Amino acid sequence: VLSAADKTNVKGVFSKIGGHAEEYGAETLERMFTAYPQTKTYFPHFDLQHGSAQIKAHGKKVAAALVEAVNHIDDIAGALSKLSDLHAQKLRVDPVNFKFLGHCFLVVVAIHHPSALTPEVHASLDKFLCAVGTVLTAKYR
Amino acid sequence: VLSAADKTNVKGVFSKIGGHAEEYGAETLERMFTAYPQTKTYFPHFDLQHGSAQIKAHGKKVAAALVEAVNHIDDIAGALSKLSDLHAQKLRVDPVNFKFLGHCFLVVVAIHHPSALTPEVHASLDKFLCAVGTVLTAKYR
Amino acid sequence: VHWSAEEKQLITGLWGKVNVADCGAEALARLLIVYPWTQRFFSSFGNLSSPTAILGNPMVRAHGKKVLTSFGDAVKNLDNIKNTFAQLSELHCDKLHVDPENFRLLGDILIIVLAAHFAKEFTPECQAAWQKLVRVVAHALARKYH
Amino acid sequence: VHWSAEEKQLITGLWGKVNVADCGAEALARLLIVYPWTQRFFSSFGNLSSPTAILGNPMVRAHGKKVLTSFGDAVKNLDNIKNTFAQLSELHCDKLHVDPENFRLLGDILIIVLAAHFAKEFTPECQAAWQKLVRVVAHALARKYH
Ligand code: HEM
Ligand code: HEM
Ligand code: HEM
Ligand code: HEM
Repeated sequence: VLSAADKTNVKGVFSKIGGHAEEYGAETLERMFTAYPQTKTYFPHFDLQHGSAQIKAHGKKVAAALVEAVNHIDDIAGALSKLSDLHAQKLRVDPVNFKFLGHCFLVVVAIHHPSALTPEVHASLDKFLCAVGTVLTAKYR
Repeated sequence: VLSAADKTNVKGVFSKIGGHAEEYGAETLERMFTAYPQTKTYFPHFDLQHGSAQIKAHGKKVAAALVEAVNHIDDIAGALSKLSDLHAQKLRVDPVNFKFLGHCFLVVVAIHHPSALTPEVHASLDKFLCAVGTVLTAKYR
Repeated sequence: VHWSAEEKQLITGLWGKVNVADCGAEALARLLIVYPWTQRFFSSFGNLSSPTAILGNPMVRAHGKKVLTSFGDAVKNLDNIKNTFAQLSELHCDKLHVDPENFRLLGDILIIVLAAHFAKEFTPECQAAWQKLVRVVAHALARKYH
Repeated sequence: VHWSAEEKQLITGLWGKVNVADCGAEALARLLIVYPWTQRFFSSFGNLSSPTAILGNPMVRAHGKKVLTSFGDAVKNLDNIKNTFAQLSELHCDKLHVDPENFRLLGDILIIVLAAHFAKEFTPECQAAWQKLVRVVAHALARKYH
């Protein structure tokens, strides 16, 4: 799973992001809706055009959860158990969408911090995003 | 994950199999090689034609591991950690193949025990096979 | 795709002994119960709260039957599957927005349902003939993408 | 597939500024390091023991370049991708036996590599234009199946 080494890489790239976390959370959501249109289906109540005060408001929330799962990377399952019911039970989000969001988040940190997303770090970050994805779809298996 | 209910279902269907475990392990491997030919790639040293004393010998091994992970369903990760290195490190088995084997195992118990593989039990068994699949590819994420 | 002669024989034979209603209902009921997130696309069906409810829901049974009848159409035109399912590709993709990975899951469940209705008559070569069918139908549906 | 006019412009533009060698090498090196089981198909490349070794391996760099040059061929015949990659579909599928889900992974990494080489010039609409390309090429390769 998340090796002591992996945990180090994740925390590292999350410290170079720090303040921008929020901005990055909104950019990731915008790319998702643009590159993977089918995801707009889950946000019928949002103003999905670039800029929307909602997409930004939500992007903050998403980023915040990530930053918070990073501080509990030793127990991501418990630091997000609340979001599991919302995603798996109420919303019934198809598991594939999680791969999409994760891929867009990488594309983001790669645009803003290329020299930080070294192949070794990429490998770690991808394991970390998969964990989150798993925990949020946990009420499935 | 594996709910107390899920654990009950798995143990249940594994007790109705009991003695046949071995036969079922060989039938599952035969269907895999027939329905998913690309898996034969991992057994270049085997006599892959129906009946082979090797496919039967191996089918026993596979079934045995399942029966043994069922007795430690509370800690499947530890009752199979040994097989993880072989599958993930040395053999480098593509994660998809695990879905295949699992699907063939279900097709088997469904041929021999239809009335036991009720939709509710199917759901459990599939969660259990996914766990095993995960633990055996663990040295990946 | 290239359909071997045995495959056609194997596909057609078995198909004639299929109870479209009981199987279709069971296959779709299992999809919803084993992969719950699929319940999302069937809100218009009413109550899917528990497995026992999904099992009894009149529209699930009613729809399951239509789904398997659809496979029948593919079994009648093995060489013309791409077209037979052109309009359905629009509905699943453009209208409903279903991810192709779920077309793959239903086919896999169908295979398990068939296995339980035919027992040993469902030989490995037969399974392989059907996996293939289930695959091409799935691609035929996910055509309207890439 | 239907190629919008902007998409072509977006795909072609960016492509002309791509360093086939550095990018190809980096994209393939990442594939092997992030999804290790892919190392299985490259045993003939020698040492892939550690990431630093994969990064330096002369044949990985050498091959990465050929892979991206291949994408170039697709960028030159957007409307003729199915054919351009017919022979490669035989090699990956019938010869090597690669699972199509891995064609999808390489394309996704390529996208991340491109994103890191162009920064903000890699706009969301651009990402979407490339995801699509990466997809059709992946299907074009997995044609020789179903
Ligand atoms: C690793 C990725 C994800 C994280 C960290 C995450 C996190 C969150 C958070 C913090 C909320 C709850 C905020 C609140 O209480 O209002 C939320 C809501 C929600 N999430 Fe996720 N989520 C993720 C992935 C997804 C995906 C892939 C989808 C589906 C395409 C999705 C769709 C939703 C929806 C529809 C809501 C409701 C928002 C609203 O109604 O305003 N989420 N998510
Ligand atoms: C849940 C499924 C699986 C279980 C329970 C399992 C279990 C086992 C066991 C017990 C052995 C080691 C026996 C020994 O020490 O000789 C083994 C070996 C091996 N497994 Fe798996 N395995 C699984 C899936 C796979 C898959 C999907 C593949 C690849 C298509 C695979 C390929 C192999 C190979 C190539 C060996 C070597 C056998 C030999 O060289 O004789 N296994 N597996
Ligand atoms: C891979 C095999 C599949 C086949 C052959 C198939 C076939 C069909 C057919 C023939 C119809 C009925 C047309 C009508 O009466 O309007 C239909 C409708 C529909 N399908 Fe599928 N389908 C497949 C998979 C799926 C999957 C995986 C989902 C989602 C989990 C899905 C969701 C729907 C929905 C919600 C409708 C329409 C509901 C309504 O009209 O009220 N289908 N499908
Ligand atoms: C989806 C994009 C892909 C493209 C466009 C692509 C392209 C190519 C091309 C053009 C060649 C070189 C032909 C030659 O010089 O003989 C090749 C060879 C090969 N590809 Fe791919 N490939 C793709 C994905 C993959 C993946 C995912 C794997 C496996 C993880 C793979 C494994 C191989 C191997 C092992 C060879 C031949 C090795 C050798 O000749 O020594 N390819 N590929």
